[PDB]
Amino acid sequence: DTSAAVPAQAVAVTGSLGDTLSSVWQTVKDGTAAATAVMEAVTGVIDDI
Amino acid sequence: TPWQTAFLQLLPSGLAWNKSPDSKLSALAQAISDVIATAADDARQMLRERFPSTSRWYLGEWESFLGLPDCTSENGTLSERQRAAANKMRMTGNLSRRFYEWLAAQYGFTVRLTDSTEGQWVTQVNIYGALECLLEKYKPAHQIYKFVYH
Amino acid sequence: LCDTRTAFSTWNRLAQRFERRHAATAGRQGTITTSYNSPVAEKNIATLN
Amino acid sequence: SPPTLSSLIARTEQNIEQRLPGSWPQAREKTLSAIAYAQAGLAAGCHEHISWVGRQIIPSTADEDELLEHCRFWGVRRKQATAASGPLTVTTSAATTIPAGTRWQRADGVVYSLADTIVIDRAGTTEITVTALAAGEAGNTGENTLLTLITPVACVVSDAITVKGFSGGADIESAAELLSRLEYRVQYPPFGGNQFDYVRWAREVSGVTRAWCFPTWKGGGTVGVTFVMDNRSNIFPQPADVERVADYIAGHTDPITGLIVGQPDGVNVTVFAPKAKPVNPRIYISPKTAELKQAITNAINTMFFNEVMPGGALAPSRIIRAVAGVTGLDDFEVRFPTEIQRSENTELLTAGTIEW
Amino acid sequence: AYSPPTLSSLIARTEQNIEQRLPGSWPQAREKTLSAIAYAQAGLAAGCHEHISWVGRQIIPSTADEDELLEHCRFWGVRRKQATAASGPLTVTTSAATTIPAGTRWQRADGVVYSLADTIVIDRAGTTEITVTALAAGEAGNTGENTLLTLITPVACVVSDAITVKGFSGGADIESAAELLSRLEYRVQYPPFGGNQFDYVRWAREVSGVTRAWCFPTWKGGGTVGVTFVMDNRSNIFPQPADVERVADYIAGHTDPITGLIVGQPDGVNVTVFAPKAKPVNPRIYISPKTAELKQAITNAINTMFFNEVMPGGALAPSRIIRAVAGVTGLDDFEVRFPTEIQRSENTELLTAGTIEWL
Repeated sequence: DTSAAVPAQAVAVTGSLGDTLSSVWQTVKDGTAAATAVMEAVTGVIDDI
Repeated sequence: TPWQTAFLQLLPSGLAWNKSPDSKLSALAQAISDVIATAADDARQMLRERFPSTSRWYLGEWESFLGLPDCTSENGTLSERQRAAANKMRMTGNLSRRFYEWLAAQYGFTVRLTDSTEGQWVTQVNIYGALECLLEKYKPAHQIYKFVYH
Repeated sequence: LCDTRTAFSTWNRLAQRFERRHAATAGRQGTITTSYNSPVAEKNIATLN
Repeated sequence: SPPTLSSLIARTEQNIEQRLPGSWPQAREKTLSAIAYAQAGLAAGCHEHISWVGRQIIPSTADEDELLEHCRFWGVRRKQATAASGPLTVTTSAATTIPAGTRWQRADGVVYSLADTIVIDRAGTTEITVTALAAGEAGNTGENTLLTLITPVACVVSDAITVKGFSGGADIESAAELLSRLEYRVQYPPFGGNQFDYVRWAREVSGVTRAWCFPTWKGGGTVGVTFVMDNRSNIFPQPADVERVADYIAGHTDPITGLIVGQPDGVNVTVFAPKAKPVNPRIYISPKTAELKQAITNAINTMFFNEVMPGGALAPSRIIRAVAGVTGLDDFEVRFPTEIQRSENTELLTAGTIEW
Repeated sequence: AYSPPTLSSLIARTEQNIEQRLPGSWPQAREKTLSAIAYAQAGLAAGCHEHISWVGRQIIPSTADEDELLEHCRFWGVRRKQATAASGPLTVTTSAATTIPAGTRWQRADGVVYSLADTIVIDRAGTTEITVTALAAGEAGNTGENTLLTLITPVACVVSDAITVKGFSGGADIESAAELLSRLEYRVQYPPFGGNQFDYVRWAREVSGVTRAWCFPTWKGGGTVGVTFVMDNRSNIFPQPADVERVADYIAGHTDPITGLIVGQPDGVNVTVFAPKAKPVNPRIYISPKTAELKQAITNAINTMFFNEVMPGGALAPSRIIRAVAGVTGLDDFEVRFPTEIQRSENTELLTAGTIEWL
């Protein structure tokens, strides 16, 4: 059943992507250009969505 | 090469296919099976990587797990780093002079813990032929050390 | 509590642990120090082991 | 450091061209290109399996099951969860015997059973001790949690109110805590009464958070360990705590081998709690807000918890970094601690009252 | 990763990879020459996947093969135990009281050689028991009851017969993988044993022959401790200066029988090893029925009490002697006459039962 095999793989791909993002994200503790630029990136992604 | 022969053996057997060592199938098999050969070589080298006494790729991870970077770890020699890691990983023993002589011998040096000269607690270490800091870090809590070179 | 994976290993370890005690308590059959021990106690220990 | 997919593709295509002279496998939509890509995919799959086979050699990067196996092999033992015990006030009609096994259930469904039979003839409310059955962090409750009776018993009213809350419930440790313990064990090798061994012994007891050991404390035969129990509010030790820590270092049983290990007989330890040495800083900040006050003081306490020990010195640069680390404030001028503060080993510096 | 892809999945995905990067679309039923190459590539991939899985099973010592477990033991320091021989008594009789050479040999019917490595001179014609060890390392060299053995090289006035009333014992083969793993885990987990009042007792008692030990901490002030050891198995209970020196050397330095590392006393404190001095007490009990069996029973009861409840630097009330005499129950009337006061001594003197009178 090829029609119903695409969502099953898509779910696993999304889960793996989320796990990778969670693992690779590193907390920055400063209030400098790094923190404000991370804020700009996140708010731009939210703006697009 | 054995890998190209294995790939050739995996092919169907018949009058059509030519598997002689000078045919085009045999020419292509080496180029195709070459990558998997390198992958298997890496997977075999992981067996050596398993120990920190011989680790090469994972020396940084081993040192971090062990908290290695300190006085005993020599300047840059990879062998010294591996030795230090392989000694700290199985570092365990008592406070006796015999054990301390054995410990100093395990790091490549050779010392003799002789009797005191001025007191009782202070013990004299004769170094014949990093060690000072290692001994001052792993010394017994109550005792004190004196160092004499020869 | 043992699954089919760990049953053999755990029972092997227990067998070795009990074998050590049984051999230690059975190797000392006749000795001038074993003469001091009470007989009923020795029987009650050997049977249990 | 596995090879990348593009690198594998390029290597396979180069090998194809080398083995078949006059060939250009990089041509678009061709059989040789398709074969090269398929082989690159297979090689990438194995390289990924190779990476997973690695990264489990050490517990630091290992997965959960391999971390548990490494802990079991290295000797670190997990501690199981605990039940929830508490006082239950049961009202009685006449003289009766409450057997061991009667169950009282909460409004949610959790049941608590009595483990020892009791006899009462007071014809009035009495108090007993009762323990749960779930043996988890859901066992403990609030201040006054009503709970009914499940198994009917002669001459006792069903409902029962507990005035003191149930407590003692907990949970099994996480693999992160097991890894932390194993990392501590590997990083600090155990000797017989070493300067790290005294620290780990004094830390093994409950409640304590940090401990330091001064070898040759007062002479050639004495070593001195001082510990600090931050978790409480006094954030310091009491004579009872000092006595019990000294007793634990003097003698305790080994969970692994079952024998008794501890400090050597000849030497003396003489554990003693440290003495507070407050330091009052003068800090000027242009915006005033209680949240900013709390942030500044919290930063200072974290700085002290990280980089201050008994017998150690504290430069003003540490304080200035701690105050400047606050994101909100605009000016952080420091006035009082211009000079270096030092203390003897018996007294530990502490961030006292703050002057703003 | 874990659960590597199956060979069918590899075949399907490689076939799809070859199909998709080509302009045309293959029919349903066909026998293309790229399908064979795809199947061969899938077989190659599945072969290495299995090789990598085997490699990944070798890291943890709990699942390694025997050779890789031996490599782990070589790294850690644990040494495998080789096969051991089997020893036993040989009851051989001589004719004219000869001297057996240092390396005489006996043979079994199966063809397994036993050897005696010692020299023994026989005083008179009779049957004597000699310890003999097998020359076969395995378990095969392990006889049973009443096994007959014969000499290989004739010896003057020695008849070729050996009865072996008590069978040979021993014959352990090489260590198994599980046993070696348990020994390695013992070495890994066993903790350090700094010099303690309990640990000195074990260190003194580990020496063969030593059966009772006592440790006195802070003897003659702090910084030095005393120990005492005794040997009841011998006829002379109290040890000799040679034994004192041997025990002192063992405490000063020895290799732990369970962990390969070296253990010993703390560097700072001063240990002293002194043999205990006898302070005998002579009971002089009176018994109404006088016979050898009752005297033996009373002496054994007294000796058992002394072995159980008598330690250096302790007191011994006569009530214990009275109870030991009364526990025999084979008597009619008994009386304790010499010990009427509570006996006591210092650390270096040990109470012991002397020569008993009237029995």
